[PDB]
Amino acid sequence: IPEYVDWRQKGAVTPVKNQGSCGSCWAFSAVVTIEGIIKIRTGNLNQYSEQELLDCDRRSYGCNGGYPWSALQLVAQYGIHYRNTYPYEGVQRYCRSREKGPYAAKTDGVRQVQPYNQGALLYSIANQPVSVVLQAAGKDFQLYRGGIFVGPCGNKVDHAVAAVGYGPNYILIKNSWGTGWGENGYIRIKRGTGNSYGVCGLYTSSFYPVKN
Ligand SMILES: *CC(=O)[C@H](CCCCN)NS(=O)(=O)c1ccc(C)cc1
Repeated sequence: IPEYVDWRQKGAVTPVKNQGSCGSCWAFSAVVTIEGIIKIRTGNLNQYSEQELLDCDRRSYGCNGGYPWSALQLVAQYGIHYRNTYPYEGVQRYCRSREKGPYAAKTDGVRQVQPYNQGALLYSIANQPVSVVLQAAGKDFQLYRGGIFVGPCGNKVDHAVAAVGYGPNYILIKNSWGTGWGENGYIRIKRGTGNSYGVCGLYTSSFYPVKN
C-alpha cells in the first residue's frame, strides 16, 4: 500500500472535463470510476459518455441531481458507450443507448466502501479509483485555485467528484469543473486530522463497479 498513489502517471485517468451549467457531478464521477477499472485489467484506457448516463438514468435527476451509485449499477446492468458515440452536450434527453447500438463497456458489479473510514477509502483507491462526495456548495472550495484544502467547509454533502490518488497527507480529487479550477481541474484535500466525516464530508458515501 504505497506511500504514494497517483493513477494519472499510471495511465488510468484521461484529460479533465466540465459538466457546465448541468448539475450532473454524478455521471461524470462514475465514468471515471468504471473507466479506471476498465483500464486496470484490460490495459485499455477509455473515455465513456456521461451524457448517456444522464439521458438514460431516470432514477437520477439528470441536469440537476443524481446518484453516482445509480450510474455504475446502470452500466453493470446494461453498459455504457464511448464519449465519442455519445459525447457530452450538457442537457438531459432521450436515452440513445439502444438507438446508439451495441454497448462498448459493461462492468460486472458495484460495491460501496464503508462510509467514514479513511483507511478504507485509500485501500480501494489503491486497488482502483472511486466516486466520492462532499461539500462543494462551499464558497472556499469554489475559489480553490491550488492548494491543500482544510476549510473552512461543512458536513452538508452535495457534490460528487473522484479520488485519483493520495499521499501521507493529501488526498487527490478530480473535479467535474473546467481545468480553470483548483490545480488544473485537480484539488488536494488533507487527510489524517481526526475528522471522521472527513473535511467537506468526503467520507460520507463512496463507490465502485467490479470487473473480472
Ligand atoms: C453536483 C452538481 O451537479 C451541482 C448541482 C446540484 C443541484 C441540486 N440541486 N452543481 S455543481 O456543484 O456541479 C456546480 C455547477 C456549476 C457551477 C457554476 C457551480 C457548481
